[PDB]
Amino acid sequence: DIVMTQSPLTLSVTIGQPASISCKSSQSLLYSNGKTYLNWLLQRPGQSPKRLIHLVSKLDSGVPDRITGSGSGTDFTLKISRVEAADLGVYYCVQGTHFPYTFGGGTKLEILRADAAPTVSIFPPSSEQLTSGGASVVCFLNNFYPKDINVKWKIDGSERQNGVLNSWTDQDSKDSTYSMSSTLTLTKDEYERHNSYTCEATHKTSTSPIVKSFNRNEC
Amino acid sequence: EMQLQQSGAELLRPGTSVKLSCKTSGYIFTSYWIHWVKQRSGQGLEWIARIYPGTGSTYYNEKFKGKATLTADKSSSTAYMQLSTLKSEDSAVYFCTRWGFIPVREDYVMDYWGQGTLVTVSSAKTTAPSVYPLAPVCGDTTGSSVTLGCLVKGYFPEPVTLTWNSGSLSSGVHTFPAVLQSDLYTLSSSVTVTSSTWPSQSITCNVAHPASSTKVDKKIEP
Ligand SMILES: C[C@@H](NC(=O)CCCP(=O)(O)Oc1ccc([N+](=O)[O-])cc1)C(=O)O
Ligand SMILES: [Zn+2]
Ligand SMILES: [Zn+2]
Ligand SMILES: [Zn+2]
Ligand SMILES: [Zn+2]
Ligand SMILES: [Zn+2]
Ligand SMILES: [Zn+2]
Ligand SMILES: [Zn+2]
Repeated sequence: DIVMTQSPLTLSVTIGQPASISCKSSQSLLYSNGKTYLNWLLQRPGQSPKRLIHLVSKLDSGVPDRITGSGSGTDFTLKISRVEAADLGVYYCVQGTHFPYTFGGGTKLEILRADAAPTVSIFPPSSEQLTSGGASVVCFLNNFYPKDINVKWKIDGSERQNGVLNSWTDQDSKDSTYSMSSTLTLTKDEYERHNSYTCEATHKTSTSPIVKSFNRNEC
Repeated sequence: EMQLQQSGAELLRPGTSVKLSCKTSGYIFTSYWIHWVKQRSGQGLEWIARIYPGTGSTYYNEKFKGKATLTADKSSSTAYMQLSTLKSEDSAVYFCTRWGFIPVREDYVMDYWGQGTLVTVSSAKTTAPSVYPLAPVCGDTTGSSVTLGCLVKGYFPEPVTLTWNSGSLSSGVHTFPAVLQSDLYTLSSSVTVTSSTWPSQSITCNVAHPASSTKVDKKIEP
């Protein structure tokens, strides 16, 4: 099978700047009829893939001409002259010259925007949950950039690594920021035995950790 | 308007098989090749096979002979893909597409794709979710704007549908991808509104889990 190699794996570009993705094949993509069947697809977050280019450089209908493709043989390039927010997603080169048709591993394009500090909100367990004998403390870290962030949970001053469940959203096409949720789950019994619950984050936007906490007591 | 609609998510037991459907409309079904593509863990696409509904002619990627069987019902304009004896590697999202390459013109017409069908191969039991409201105490963010949340935990399998105020409230909503742990998924969503809206007007979290026929509404009370 033809091996298709894409580089870079990810590229961070600011709106208005050019971008180019490379695709290399293990065999020449020149078909015996003189045509080169190399296509480029774009898969936007939560959408099905869509073909942008066919036959190396021909644009499909409805595709903006800010997108161009070039190359021959084993080397191909997709270029975006001026990046827009709508270009966010994963780009793939796919060949149809040799059977079976094979895909490149994909290149994720992300919109480079200004640094943004997370807005943190912490939530104690609901009565509903406590009744069942469980207790989850939730911490939402919204709209930050870059995506690089480290969250730690501290209960009464010491780090708690077990029972943590994290999840990140993909980059938002409205403001180019990321969001993350961190949930610490304990038993109701252990929850009522501690006092302070701290959600602590490390991020480029601050020299000191970003803190959010609460103290559970009574009244 | 050319459209392809695929069947819903499937939970399949190891060793059994499934038949996925791809219902088309808006074009002459018999005149175009329909292709099936597989997607594993995010970025990782593989071409499976293609069928020309007009004649029933199919071509398969070697890796999938015996695994996939493509058929087409001309009377309902539906393409089908049967996957046999399922195992670990078969858990993926499968897409059908009227790719558009016209072999005789050596050129292409627009590609249309189905929304994709997620197949989960597991023997774990179906479990209804527990939905918990998240009212602020420190996650109030002071005045100006306040963020509420909804915790959906302990369910299997995916997907779960979470909307706020039946869909009315869509701005300022963040729904996080479900994460699996100990055979159960956990999912959460946050909504940011202004101090004036809440608690004044109510905010409700609507959760649906088709696999277990669970439909629950949780109001975020102070
Ligand atoms: C020798 C041979 N090849 C051809 O006839 C050319 C097919 C080019 P196409 O862009 O349609 O390949 C693709 C690329 C990709 C996909 N896809 O991603 O679905 C489908 C089709 C053959 O099939 O017998
Ligand atoms: Zn070949
Ligand atoms: Zn050959
Ligand atoms: Zn202690
Ligand atoms: Zn102590
Ligand atoms: Zn303690
Ligand atoms: Zn103590
Ligand atoms: Zn063309």
